[PDB]
Amino acid sequence: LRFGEMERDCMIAHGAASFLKERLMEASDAFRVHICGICGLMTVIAKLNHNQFECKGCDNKIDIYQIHIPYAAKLLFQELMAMNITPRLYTDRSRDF
Amino acid sequence: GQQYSSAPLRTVKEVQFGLFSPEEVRAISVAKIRFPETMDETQTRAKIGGLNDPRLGSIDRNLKCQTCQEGMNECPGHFGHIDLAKPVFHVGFIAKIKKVCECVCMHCGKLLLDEHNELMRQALAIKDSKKRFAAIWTLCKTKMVCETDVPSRGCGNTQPTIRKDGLKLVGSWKELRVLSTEEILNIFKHISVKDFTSLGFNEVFSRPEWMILTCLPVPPPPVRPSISFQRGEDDLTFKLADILKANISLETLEHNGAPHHAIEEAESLLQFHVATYMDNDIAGQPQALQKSPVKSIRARLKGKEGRIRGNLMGKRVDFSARTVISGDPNLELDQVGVPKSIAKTLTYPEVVTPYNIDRLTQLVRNGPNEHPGAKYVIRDSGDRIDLRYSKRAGDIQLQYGWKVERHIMDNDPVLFNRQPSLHKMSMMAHRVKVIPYSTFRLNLSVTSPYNADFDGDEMNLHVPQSEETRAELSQLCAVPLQIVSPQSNKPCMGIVQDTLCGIRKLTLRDTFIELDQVLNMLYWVPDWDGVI
Amino acid sequence: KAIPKDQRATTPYMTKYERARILGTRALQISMNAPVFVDLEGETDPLRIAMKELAEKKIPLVIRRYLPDGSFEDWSVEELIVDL
Amino acid sequence: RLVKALEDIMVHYDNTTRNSLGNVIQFIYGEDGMDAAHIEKQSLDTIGGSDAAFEKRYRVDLLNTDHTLDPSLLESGSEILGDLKLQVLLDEEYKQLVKDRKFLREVFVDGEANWPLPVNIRRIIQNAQQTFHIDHTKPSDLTIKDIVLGVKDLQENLLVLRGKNEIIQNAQRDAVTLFCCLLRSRLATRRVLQEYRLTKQAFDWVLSNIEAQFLRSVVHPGEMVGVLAAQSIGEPATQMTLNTFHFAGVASKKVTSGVPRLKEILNVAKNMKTPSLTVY
Amino acid sequence: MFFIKDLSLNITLHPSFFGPRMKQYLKTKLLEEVEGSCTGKFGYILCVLDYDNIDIQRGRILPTDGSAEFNVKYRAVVFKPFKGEVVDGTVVSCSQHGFEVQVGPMKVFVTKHLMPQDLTFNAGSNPPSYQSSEDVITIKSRIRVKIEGCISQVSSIHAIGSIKEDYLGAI
Amino acid sequence: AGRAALYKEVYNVIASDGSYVNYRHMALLVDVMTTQGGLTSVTRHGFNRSNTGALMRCSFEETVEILFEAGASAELDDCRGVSENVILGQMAPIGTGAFDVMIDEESLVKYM
Amino acid sequence: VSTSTFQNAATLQLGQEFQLKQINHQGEEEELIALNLSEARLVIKEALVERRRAFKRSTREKELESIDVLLEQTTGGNNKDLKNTMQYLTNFSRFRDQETVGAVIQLLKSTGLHPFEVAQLGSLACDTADEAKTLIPSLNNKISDDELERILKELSNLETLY
Amino acid sequence: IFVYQNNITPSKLVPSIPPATIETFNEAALVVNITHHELVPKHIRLSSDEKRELLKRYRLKESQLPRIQRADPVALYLGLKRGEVVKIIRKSETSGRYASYRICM
DNA sequence: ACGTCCCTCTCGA
RNA sequence: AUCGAGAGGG
Ligand SMILES: Nc1ncnc2c1ncn2[C@@H]1O[C@H](COP(=O)(O)OP(=O)(O)OP(=O)(O)O)[C@@H](O)[C@H]1O
Ligand SMILES: [Mn+2]
Ligand SMILES: [Mn+2]
Ligand SMILES: [Zn+2]
Ligand SMILES: [Zn+2]
Ligand SMILES: [Zn+2]
Repeated sequence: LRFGEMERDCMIAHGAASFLKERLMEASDAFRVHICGICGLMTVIAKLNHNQFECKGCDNKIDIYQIHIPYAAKLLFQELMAMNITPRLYTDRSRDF
Repeated sequence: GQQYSSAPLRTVKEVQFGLFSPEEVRAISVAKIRFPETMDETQTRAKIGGLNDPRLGSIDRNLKCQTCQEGMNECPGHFGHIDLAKPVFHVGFIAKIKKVCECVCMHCGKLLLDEHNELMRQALAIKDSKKRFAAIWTLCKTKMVCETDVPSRGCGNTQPTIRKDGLKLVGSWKELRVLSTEEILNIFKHISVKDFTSLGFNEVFSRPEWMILTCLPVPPPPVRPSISFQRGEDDLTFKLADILKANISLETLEHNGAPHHAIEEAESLLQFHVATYMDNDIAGQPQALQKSPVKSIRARLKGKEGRIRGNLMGKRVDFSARTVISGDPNLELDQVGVPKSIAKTLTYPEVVTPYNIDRLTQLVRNGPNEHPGAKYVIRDSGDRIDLRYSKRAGDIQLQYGWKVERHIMDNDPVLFNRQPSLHKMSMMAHRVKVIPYSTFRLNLSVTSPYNADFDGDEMNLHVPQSEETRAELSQLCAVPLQIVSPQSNKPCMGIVQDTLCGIRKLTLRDTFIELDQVLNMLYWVPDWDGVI
Repeated sequence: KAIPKDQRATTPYMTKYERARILGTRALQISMNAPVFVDLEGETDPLRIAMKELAEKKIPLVIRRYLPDGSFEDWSVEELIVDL
Repeated sequence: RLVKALEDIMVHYDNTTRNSLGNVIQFIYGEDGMDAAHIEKQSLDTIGGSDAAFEKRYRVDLLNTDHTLDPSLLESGSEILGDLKLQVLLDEEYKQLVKDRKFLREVFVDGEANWPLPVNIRRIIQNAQQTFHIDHTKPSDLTIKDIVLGVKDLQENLLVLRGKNEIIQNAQRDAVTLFCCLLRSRLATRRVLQEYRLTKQAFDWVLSNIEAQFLRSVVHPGEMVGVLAAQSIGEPATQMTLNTFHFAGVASKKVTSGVPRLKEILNVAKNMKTPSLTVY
Repeated sequence: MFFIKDLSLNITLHPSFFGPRMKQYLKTKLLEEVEGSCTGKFGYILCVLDYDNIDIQRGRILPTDGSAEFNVKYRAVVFKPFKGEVVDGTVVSCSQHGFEVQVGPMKVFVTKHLMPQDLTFNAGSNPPSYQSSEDVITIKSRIRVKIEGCISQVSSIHAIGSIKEDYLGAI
Repeated sequence: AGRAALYKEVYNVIASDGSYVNYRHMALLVDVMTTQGGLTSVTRHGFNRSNTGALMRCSFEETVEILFEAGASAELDDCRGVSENVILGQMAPIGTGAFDVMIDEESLVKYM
Repeated sequence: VSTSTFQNAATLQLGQEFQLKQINHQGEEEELIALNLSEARLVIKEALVERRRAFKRSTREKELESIDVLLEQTTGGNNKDLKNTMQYLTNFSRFRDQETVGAVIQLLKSTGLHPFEVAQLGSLACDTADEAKTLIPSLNNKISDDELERILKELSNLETLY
Repeated sequence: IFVYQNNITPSKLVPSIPPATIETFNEAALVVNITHHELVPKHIRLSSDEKRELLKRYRLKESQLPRIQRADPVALYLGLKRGEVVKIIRKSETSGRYASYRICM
C-alpha cells in the first residue's frame, strides 16, 4: 500500500522521526551507493570483492564515502544528471548559521 | 541485501547543485557512445560496443557489468557521453541564456553597464541571491552599445533587440541577424570572471558558458531499462538513438560537402532532439511523438507522481495491510482485531536474545502454516533461510544474535489507519489482537477521529520492523495518548450510538435493576472491586 | 563548540520525544544483546527491561539538545526529570 | 498548500517556533509556549461583574469592624483584627487584583470572561476539599502572612522560558502574565477562607499541584507545530464541505462565503469579491 | 624524516559492548586497525604513541541501527618517504639488474643502470654479490641510497633509488 | 495592524461553521505570512519562492525548473529541511530526531 | 573506516599534511615533528614500555632481542611493518642514552633550520659540508659551510660508542 | 520632516545631505492618525545597543528576525532606517501580552 | 499556474 | 509486463 504524501504529513505531526525513516527506507527503496569527496555524484567503481574504489576523472581512491538513500533519490539524481545539473551530495559542511 | 563495503558510512549534509562542465562529462565517463543500436551486435543477447553497456552496466540479470564487477543489485549505473557536432541550447536555460545576452556586449563580452551608474552600483551590491540578477537585467536590456569612457571601459559596438522565436535567438540592429550558438558561447566563454559572478553564476559549479551543451551525459540502463515484450528498450533509449541519428547526419554534413542551407536545418533538428529529450511540454512545438507524445525527463520528475510527489515524498511500503473494517463492543480502545491470514503473512524482525530464545525456537519449530509461526529466519551469514521449504527447518537450533522474522502476535505496536487521512488523530497506533474472519475490528469509540464506519470502509495497517520504531509508535502515536486533540484542545473521542443512545435510558431514576441482573453487570467490569 | 552545564537553560524536564527515543533506543540495544544494568525481575521484553532501567536512571545516555545557532546543552538521563 | 507551507515549523529548544533557516515565526509558540491538550476554558471572576460586589468577594480590610475576616473564617481572628503591618499586604493584594480587573478589560474588551488556559483551578479545589475533607464550620489555620505570600511565591516558580538575563525574563513575565490573573482571581485571600475553607496543607498542595500541572502544560521542544497547524485548520474545512449532502441544500454548506472565502485569504489577490468597510 | 601527526579514526561497536571496559576494547580496536598499516596521505602509520592518555570522546548512538560512533583522536609515529631523500640502509634482494634495500618498513630498489659504470654483476657467488674495483655489495651490507621516485601499492609503498651521484655507497 | 485583520478574517470563516480552533494554529499561519515585511502568500509563487531549501521547494507546484535555476545559480541546500530528508532517507530533525543521544563511560562505570 | 587527519621533491616540498604550519591536537598553530633515527628508536621503546606497564595493570647489538620480546608482547604479531622498524633503528641510530639526544636536539635547532634538516642532519653522519649539503640539498645557502661543519664536527664528537 | 499639503513632483534632492535623510509627509494621510487604531500595536524604537542585545540573547543573525518595511505606515511614523528594530508589544488572547520583534529594511 | 487522499476491478497497441 | 482510455469502491 502507498504511504503517501498525505501521511508523511500525519507522521511528521507525531514526531515519529525514525519510524518515518523506516517506512521510507527499510519498508521500500533503500540502497547503498558510493559517492565522492569531490564530485558529489554517485560515480565511483564499487569493485568491493577486492577493495578497489576508484573515481577516475577526479583521480582518487581515498576520499570515498557511502550512503543510505532511497533508490528513488538515486534515480532522481541520475535523472537530473542527464539534464546536466549535477546535484553533488556532501557529508562535510560549511554553513552552520 | 548488499555486500559489505569497507568505505566510511556517513549521511548527506549538503547538496551542492552545479552544472556539468562539458569536460567533467568527457571525464567521469567509462566508454564513448557512438552506435545507436541497443545490444544488437547480432540481435544476440550480448550487448554492443556503441550503446548500452560499453561499460555502462548490464541488462541481463545473469551477467555482470563490464566495469564495476558487481551484480546489478548494487551496480548503480555508469555514465558515458556523446560528443556533439555543434553546440546547442539547453531547453531549460534558454530564456536565461538570452537574459544574459540581454546583459553583456556580444562582441567583447563585458557587462553592458559596469561600476559607473547609480542603479548599477546599487544593483551590483544587492548581495541577495539572484534578485541582483533581475535588477541587473531590467537595467541593462536597454543600453544597446558599449562605451569609450563616458563621464574608460574599453569595446564600443552596439547590441541587438534579441528576441526568441522557438528554440533559436534573433537579433536586429537599427540589419536582422539570428544568434548562433557557436557565437553566443564564445561571448559567454569570453565573459569576464567578475561579470557572471555579480551577474548570477559561479566560478566552478555553474559557469554560464555551460548553459550551452557541448558534451552530453549518457544515463545508464537503470534510468531507461529494457523489458521482455526478445526485449524492448525504453522511451529514453529510443530518443537518444534519434539524437545520435540526428547528430551523426549533421556530423558529416559539416565535413565533406558543406552546403549552408543543409547544415542550417539538421543542427536545428539536432538541438530539437537534444531539447525534446529533456523538455517536451515546450511553448509552441509539435510535442514530438513516439509513433504515437514521448516521455521526457522533465515530465518524469513532474508533480502528482514522478520521483518528487510520487517516489520520495511518498512511496509504497512492504509490511502493509488492508480490509473491510467492522466494530467490536467487546474490545478495548487501544487494540485492533487483525485477522489470522494477515498475521500469518505479516512478519517482523526479532533478535535472538536469551530472554526469548526459549520462545523463538518454539515458533520456528512451529512454522508458517500455524498461528504463532515464522516465515523466515536470518543467520549471522545473513542469507535468507526460508522455513516454508528448507530441509533443516526441522531441527535448526538457533544461535544468539540471529533474527527470526516471526509472526505478528497479540499486543504488537501497529500503525493503524483510515484513508481520507489529513491529521494525526487519523494514524494512531494500536495493540494487536489476532482474530477470525477477514475483517479488521476496532472499538466503536475510535470511529470518529478516523471518521470511519462499518458499511464498506477498508483501513490500512503497518508494522514497525524494529524496536525503537515500536517505542516511537507506542510512546508517541498511541490511541490513549491522543485522547485529547490539540487542534480543538478538547477530547476527540467519546461514547456513541448504542452505548450513548441507552446510557440515558439507564441513567433515569425511572430506570431500575433487580437482584439477578445486577451481578451480571458488576462482573462485566474488568476492574471491579468485587464489593456489592 | 559546546555549552557548559553551569550556564544551561533548556527545559530541565525530559521531553516526550527525548524519553520515547531513550526508552526506544536502549530497548533496541538491549534486544541487540546488550549489557543490561538494572536487575531483571524477570523480563523477556526489552522495552520493559529498558523501562525499569528508566525508573532507576541506570541508563548511560546523554541527550545532546541542539540550539538554532548550532551549540548544544548535554543532559544526563541520570539528571533529567521525568513527569509527563 | 498549508502543510508544505508550515511543514518545517517546530518549536525549538529555546522556545522559538522557527523554520529551515533559523528565522523566528514566534518567540513563544501560542505566545504562551503552551501545549494545546493541557488547556481548558474557565472564566476569570476578576473581570465580569459589578464594581459593587467585586469588593464583596475580594476586598478584605483588617482596619474595620464590618469588612474584615470574622474569626469563624480563620484561627488568628481577633489577634489580627485591627493589625496593620498586614493590612499593607491585604492592600498590596487588593491593589494587584484591581490593577488586573482593568488589565483584562484592556485585552478582553468583549466583556468575555471564559477563556482557555493551563491548569483547571476551579477543579483542583474540590480536589483538595474532597481529598482532605473541609469543614465549612470550624475555621481555617492560615496566616494572612501565609496565603498572600504563598500565592506570591507560586508565581515565582511557574516557569516557561529559563534564562539568565533580563531580556528573556521580561519575555518570561509576559508569557505567564495572563495566567497569574487566573491565580489572584481564585487564590483570593478572601475567597480562599470565605468560599474555599482551606486548611494549611490543603492549600500548599493546591499550590504545588498547580505548579507541576503547569510545567506539564508547557509545549515540548520538538513538536512539529507547523505541519500540526495546517491539519488543524485544513481538516475542518474539508469536512465543512464533505458533508453538505446530509440535508438537502439549506445554507452555509460549502459554496457560500466560506471554503471559498478561505480560497481568497491564502492566495491574497486583490479582486476581493465582497469588500466592505464597517464604519463606526 | 620520520614524523608524528595527530590523526583520527571513527570506530563503532555493537550494543553488546557497552558495560565493561568499552575503552579497553575501543583502544585495542583502534590498534587492531591503525597499528601496522600504511597509506600515502600519512605514510607508514607505525606506532600509536601515549597509550593511556588517548581520547575516546562521547559516543554517538546511530539512528535506525543500535551501534555508536567514536572519533578517537590519537597521536602516533608516521613514516613517509619523499623523492630525493637519501636514506642509509641494508640490502635484502640481490638481482642481476639491481639490488633491493630494506629501509624502515618500506623497500627501496636500485638498478644496474643507476649504479655507476664499474659494477660488473656476478651471479656465480654464494650468496649473490655485485663486484667493482674495490667495493662489493652483498645480501647483508650497509649502503647509502638516494630515493628518486616513490609508488604506493596497497598496504605498503616501495621506491627506486640511486648510487651514481657522489657521497653514496661508501659505508 | 494587518496581522490581526488577516487573522480576524480567517477566524471568522472557521468559527462560522461552529467548529472552533485554538488561536495558536491560525496565529501560526498568519504570523507565517506577515513576518516577512508584507503578506506573502500560500502559493507556488507566494512563500515557495523563499530562500529556504531547494529540494524542500521542488516538492510544491513548480518542480523541475526549480532544480533548474538551482543547478545554474549554484544554489545550495542546507539539508535542515524535513523534506530534504524524506528525499534523502535520513531521519529528519523531527521530535524524536530533534536532538542526538550519546553514551558516557563515566556513567557506564558508575552503573557497571 | 579509515584514518583521518585535521587538514613534490627533497626541496622541502612536502604534502599538505607534512606542511610546517600543521594543527595541534588541541587546535593551535604548532610547529611540526621531524626527528632522527635515534630521536626515533627511543620514542617508540618508551612508548612501547608504557604500553606493557598498562596491560599488566589489568648495550651493543644486545638491544636487538630485548625489543623483539616487546613486539611479541606489547603489540601482537599482527604488525610485520613495525617489527622491522625497531630493528632498523637499533642498528642505524647513532645515539644510545637520552642525555646525548637532547644535546644533539639542543645544538640542532640553534641553527633554526627546517625540522627535516633537524631530522636528516642528525642521521646521515657527514664529514664535510660538501657531503653534508649534498645529501641534504636544501641547506645550500642557509648555513655557512664552516658553521655547518662546526656543528657537523660536534655531531662527530657525540657519537655513542656502540 | 517637510509636510506638503497637496502634491510634490520629482524635482529627488532629499537624499543628498549626508548625514541627514528627511521624511516628507502629506496632510491627506496626517489628518487621521493610524497609530490610535484599535489594531495598531505599540511599536517601540530599539537602540544600537538595544539591538545587539536581542541579537545575542535570542542567538540570531540579523536575517532571522521578522521584518517591517521602510514604508510601513508606522516605520515612517517613526522614520525607521534599515537595521533599526522595534518591539511591537500587544495584548494577546493567550499570553495576555505577547512581545514580538521586527527589524526594518 | 496547478488543480483532495487511497483502494478494487476491466481492456486496446 | 509498460504507457493510454474506461466504470465502481469508501
Ligand atoms: N470523494 C471522497 N473523497 C474523500 N473521502 C471520501 C470521499 N467519499 C467518501 N469519503 C470518505 O468516506 C467517508 C464517508 O463517506 P460515506 O459515503 O461512507 O459516508 P456516509 O455518511 O456513510 O454515507 P451515507 O451518507 O449514505 O450515510 C469519510 O471518511 C470520507 O472521508
Ligand atoms: Mn456510512
Ligand atoms: Mn462509509
Ligand atoms: Zn570527483
Ligand atoms: Zn557497473
Ligand atoms: Zn563590447
